[PDB]
Amino acid sequence: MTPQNITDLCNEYQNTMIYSLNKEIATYTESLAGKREMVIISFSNGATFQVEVPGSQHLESQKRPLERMKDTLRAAYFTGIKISKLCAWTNKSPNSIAAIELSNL
Amino acid sequence: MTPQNITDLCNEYQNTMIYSLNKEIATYTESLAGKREMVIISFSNGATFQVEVPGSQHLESQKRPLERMKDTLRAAYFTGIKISKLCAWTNKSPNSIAAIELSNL
Amino acid sequence: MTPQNITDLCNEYQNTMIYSLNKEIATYTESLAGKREMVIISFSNGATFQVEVPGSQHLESQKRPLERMKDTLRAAYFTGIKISKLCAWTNKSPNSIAAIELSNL
Amino acid sequence: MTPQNITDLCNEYQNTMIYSLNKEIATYTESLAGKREMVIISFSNGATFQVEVPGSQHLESQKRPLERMKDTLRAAYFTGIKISKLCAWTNKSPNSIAAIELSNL
Amino acid sequence: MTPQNITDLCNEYQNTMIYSLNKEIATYTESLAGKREMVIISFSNGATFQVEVPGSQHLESQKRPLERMKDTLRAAYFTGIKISKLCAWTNKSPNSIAAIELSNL
Amino acid sequence: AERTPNEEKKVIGYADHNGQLYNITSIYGPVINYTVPDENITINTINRTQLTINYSDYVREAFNEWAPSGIRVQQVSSRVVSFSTTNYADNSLGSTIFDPSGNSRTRIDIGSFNRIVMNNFEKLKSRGAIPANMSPEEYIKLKLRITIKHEIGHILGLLHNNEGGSYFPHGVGLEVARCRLLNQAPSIMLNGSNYDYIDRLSHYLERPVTETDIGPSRNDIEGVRVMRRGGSGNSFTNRFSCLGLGLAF
Ligand SMILES: CC(=O)N[C@H]1[C@H](O[C@@H]2[C@H](O[C@]3(C(=O)O)C[C@H](O)[C@@H](NC(C)=O)[C@H]([C@H](O)[C@H](O)CO)O3)[C@@H](O)[C@H](O[C@H]3[C@H](O)[C@@H](O)[C@H](O)O[C@@H]3CO)O[C@@H]2CO)O[C@H](CO)[C@H](O)[C@@H]1O[C@@H]1O[C@H](CO)[C@H](O)[C@H](O)[C@H]1O
Ligand SMILES: CC(=O)N[C@H]1[C@H](O[C@@H]2[C@H](O[C@]3(C(=O)O)C[C@H](O)[C@@H](NC(C)=O)[C@H]([C@H](O)[C@H](O)CO)O3)[C@@H](O)[C@H](O[C@H]3[C@H](O)[C@@H](O)[C@H](O)O[C@@H]3CO)O[C@@H]2CO)O[C@H](CO)[C@H](O)[C@@H]1O[C@@H]1O[C@H](CO)[C@H](O)[C@H](O)[C@H]1O
Ligand SMILES: CC(=O)N[C@H]1[C@H](O[C@@H]2[C@H](O[C@]3(C(=O)O)C[C@H](O)[C@@H](NC(C)=O)[C@H]([C@H](O)[C@H](O)CO)O3)[C@@H](O)[C@H](O[C@H]3[C@H](O)[C@@H](O)[C@H](O)O[C@@H]3CO)O[C@@H]2CO)O[C@H](CO)[C@H](O)[C@@H]1O[C@@H]1O[C@H](CO)[C@H](O)[C@H](O)[C@H]1O
Ligand SMILES: CC(=O)N[C@H]1[C@H](O[C@@H]2[C@H](O[C@]3(C(=O)O)C[C@H](O)[C@@H](NC(C)=O)[C@H]([C@H](O)[C@H](O)CO)O3)[C@@H](O)[C@H](O[C@H]3[C@H](O)[C@@H](O)[C@H](O)O[C@@H]3CO)O[C@@H]2CO)O[C@H](CO)[C@H](O)[C@@H]1O[C@@H]1O[C@H](CO)[C@H](O)[C@H](O)[C@H]1O
Ligand SMILES: CC(=O)N[C@H]1[C@H](O[C@@H]2[C@H](O[C@]3(C(=O)O)C[C@H](O)[C@@H](NC(C)=O)[C@H]([C@H](O)[C@H](O)CO)O3)[C@@H](O)[C@H](O[C@H]3[C@H](O)[C@@H](O)[C@H](O)O[C@@H]3CO)O[C@@H]2CO)O[C@H](CO)[C@H](O)[C@@H]1O[C@@H]1O[C@H](CO)[C@H](O)[C@H](O)[C@H]1O
Ligand SMILES: [Zn+2]
Repeated sequence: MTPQNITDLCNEYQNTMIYSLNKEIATYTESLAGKREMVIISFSNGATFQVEVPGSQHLESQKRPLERMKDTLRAAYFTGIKISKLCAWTNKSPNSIAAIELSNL
Repeated sequence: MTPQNITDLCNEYQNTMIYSLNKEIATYTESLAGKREMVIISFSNGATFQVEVPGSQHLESQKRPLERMKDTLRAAYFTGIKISKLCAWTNKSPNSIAAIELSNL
Repeated sequence: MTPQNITDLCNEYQNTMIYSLNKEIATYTESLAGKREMVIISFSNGATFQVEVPGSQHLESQKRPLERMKDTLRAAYFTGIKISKLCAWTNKSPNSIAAIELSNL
Repeated sequence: MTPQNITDLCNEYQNTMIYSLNKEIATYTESLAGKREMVIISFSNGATFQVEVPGSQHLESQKRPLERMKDTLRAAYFTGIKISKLCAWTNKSPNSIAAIELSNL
Repeated sequence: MTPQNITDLCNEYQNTMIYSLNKEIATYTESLAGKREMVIISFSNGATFQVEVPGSQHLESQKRPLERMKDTLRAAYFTGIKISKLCAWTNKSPNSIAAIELSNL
Repeated sequence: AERTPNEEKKVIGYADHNGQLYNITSIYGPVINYTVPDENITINTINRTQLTINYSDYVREAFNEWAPSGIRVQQVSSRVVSFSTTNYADNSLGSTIFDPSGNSRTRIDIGSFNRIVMNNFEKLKSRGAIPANMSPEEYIKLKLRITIKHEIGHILGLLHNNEGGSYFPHGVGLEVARCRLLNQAPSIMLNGSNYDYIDRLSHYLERPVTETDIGPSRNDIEGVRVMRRGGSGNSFTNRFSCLGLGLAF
């Protein structure tokens, strides 16, 4: 079963949640520090998310997608586009991004 | 022979169809979740397409092109450019993108 | 005598010709279909060019430049900038891009 | 625990300091010369920072983040966006960038 | 040992010269032809520079920086950003770029 | 909609002699106070057609068209902005003097309107650029609205699309708010000597043009936003209005 949308996709995983945001990223933080090679984003209401440091929890097939998501979040920040939804793992803090939805007019 | 355009290309494959859209992407969904490392796009009329999770159906020569297409679709979503045509495999759900045409003619 | 410009470069190869366009790309086509992983562009006057599928005719040193050229063509298409000249091989159909010149002059 | 912001992150390392800038990059310098493959940025008040040449002080996990950071700094320079904070190692000259914060709050 | 700027960097190498341009790139040429996989740029006054074909004169640590410089030059051309200074090796024709400075000051 | 050429989306702002963009917030105040005579503009052309119009009302609509830039205006009874009528019959429909002192002045020439307005009406209607349906009165309404909105652009510190680098009484034209990545209608600040705005808008829309179609383009609006804060014409925040989109590549 290949999902058609982010909600169906998110429902294929345990410990995930959909956040319906419809707002721009307020702060973008990027780190190259050893063992903390990660991106953190936050919104104006204080909601905070990460793209995790690559680790043993990730399949080989996820390594390039982690980098793609960080590219997408950086582009979203620079352009000020609204994020429609995030699917995030709730068993990490900040909540860890699994998928993103961008939606327009 | 070498195709001159997307219709020629699409006619070189079984289970493909040309869709003439002339529409901007309405929704862009990107996932790094394991086994669902994919991009899904939809248009305002509900028409939905995927770039498939890389798998055994893909040649080694297709691995970088899968990533290029996902880059192109993200740029298309952000800029709101109209997509002229998609060549898509119809034996997948959502239909799976094989080629894209952007045209200002 | 080292090449200083696209004409010098083009003259270092057999079966190549300089095409002067001074036009934006009218159509951009990108395919990830297996054995047709290529880009085709056309201009309003109908002139059509490709970046070839990587193959045995390419040195290892050409593999990343093939990807760079496809990146440059996509960026040119999205930004609508004029292409000044293409150096292309005439022994492929569509004519195959060897080099590109962008000029604001 | 996983840090939530650049200050928490910066405090997880020795010889680091947070610089609050809220300024655009004034000069961007990029070198490909052997043993000096690096980027240097400066601000209007003379504050200067580098992304270090990759070396034995870097984990393998830091190699791509070094390149990402250089990408981010170039994009920040070109767009003229304000840099909110840098976390930098002070035991290098110029001070060496560990993390960056961009904020529109 | 601790360069702070492009003048320091250029003085760490033999056979280099500084050009103060403060001009946008007038012509951008990119080639994927075998043994000439290179970029050439020129300015309105005819000053011409290259990023060299990767070769035995390059350290492994310079391979990705060569690609980064070509990315930077292409971005500068597309946006019309002014190049402040180039540090270039004079024993190549066109002069070969070692470092670039962009300044808005 | 087709793809508007970059040259028709290019927007030029008025910089001073030192390469610094004029700040229209500093020039007009936070609220632009402007005056108009007893309205009642009247046009009389023959081929015959008569038409009477409230200058006050048409200026009002035009200003509202530019509102997305964040400007605020204020009509004031006669250093402020002036809208007047002249009769030079100068083959020139409208004209504006941009004055950094605040006394910028816009004129609408009735004599020119009476002489030259209809000269492209039948040419356009055949091109499919304006509806065959369109009446000679509506066309004069259309041209007047376009003219006023276009002159308002000059009031708000804009020059013509092709005047980057060109020298002017108070300085030089410098491109502002560049955005080539977002498709959009041609600028209403197209150089009228070189373009027919109605024709170009019609080419963009792939159909005949109405009053509801015309107005400042996305880049036109972003340009005035730049003019509202001024600063260096060399500033990247001033020069570009969608360069962040580059990150998506
Ligand atoms: C829930 C969990 O622990 N996730 C870890 C996962 O464990 C696998 C199974 O979990 C799912 C899941 O993530 O929800 C189950 C889903 O149906 C799968 N969905 C799809 C579309 O395939 C996903 C998916 O296959 C993987 O995520 C892709 O790698 O996996 C989990 O139920 C199963 O649990 C076993 C348990 O291990 C065993 O001891 C017990 O006896 O039986 C249980 C039930 O069978 O274990 C599966 C792995 O063998 O495994 C991946 C690595 O494969 C990760 O460790 C994942 O952790 C999350 O990883 C995320 C990033 O990918 C993120 O960091 C989250 O914070 C982690 O929890
Ligand atoms: C139709 C199909 O199954 N496609 C799979 C392909 O199978 C190969 C042959 O199919 C074509 C095709 O895809 O239409 C035939 C075309 O003429 C070829 N076109 C060109 C320009 O070369 C393409 C192309 O070579 C490949 O797609 C590139 O990899 O292949 C198919 O006809 C052939 O069928 C055999 C059959 O397997 C055998 O049992 C029977 O006895 O004889 C038949 C006739 O020879 O099998 C070919 C492979 O040996 O194979 C590729 C992998 O190489 C994929 O599996 C492809 O499936 C599609 O993959 C797409 C992504 O690339 C996408 O996911 C689609 O949804 C998949 O169906
Ligand atoms: C013309 C040709 O067949 N090109 C193929 C090339 O063959 C080599 C020699 O050709 C040139 C060339 O491409 O014009 C000659 C130029 O002077 C060279 N220029 C420079 C700056 O070095 C280039 C260049 O070295 C290569 O292109 C880099 O790979 O090569 C060709 O003259 C020579 O021919 C031999 C012949 O094979 C032999 O039977 C006969 O007895 O003697 C001849 C003269 O010595 O063969 C050379 C290779 O051994 O080789 C490359 C692969 O290295 C390609 O196959 C190239 O084909 C073109 O490739 C393009 C993409 O790179 C594109 O796809 C074109 O459509 C292909 O024709
Ligand atoms: C301070 C230092 O020497 N840093 C180098 C580091 O050394 C490791 C330990 O330092 C920390 C640190 O950097 O502050 C300690 C932190 O709590 C760690 N933080 C987290 C979140 O993990 C970091 C982190 O693990 C690494 O930075 C990631 O690679 O490490 C340091 O305290 C420890 O010192 C030993 C010492 O080696 C030994 O002589 C003595 O007997 O015991 C001490 C206490 O245990 O050594 C740790 C490594 O074994 O090591 C890394 C590479 O492994 C770097 O060399 C780092 O140097 C900095 O590197 C930066 C770029 O990554 C930048 O270039 C700075 O300028 C360098 O100083
Ligand atoms: C001048 C030269 O030939 N450069 C080649 C270089 O040679 C090395 C030493 O040169 C320097 C230099 O490039 O100026 C000396 C600098 O102080 C170094 N600066 C720093 C910050 O380290 C640089 C730097 O290390 C290298 O460029 C990084 O690769 O090197 C040169 O003085 C030394 O000469 C030897 C000579 O070989 C030997 O016969 C004699 O007995 O002793 C001399 C004095 O010690 O040789 C050094 C290498 O062994 O080597 C690099 C390859 O590592 C290149 O070949 C470089 O050529 C330039 O390369 C550029 C691209 O990187 C560009 O293409 C220029 O056009 C090339 O000339
Ligand atoms: Zn005008």
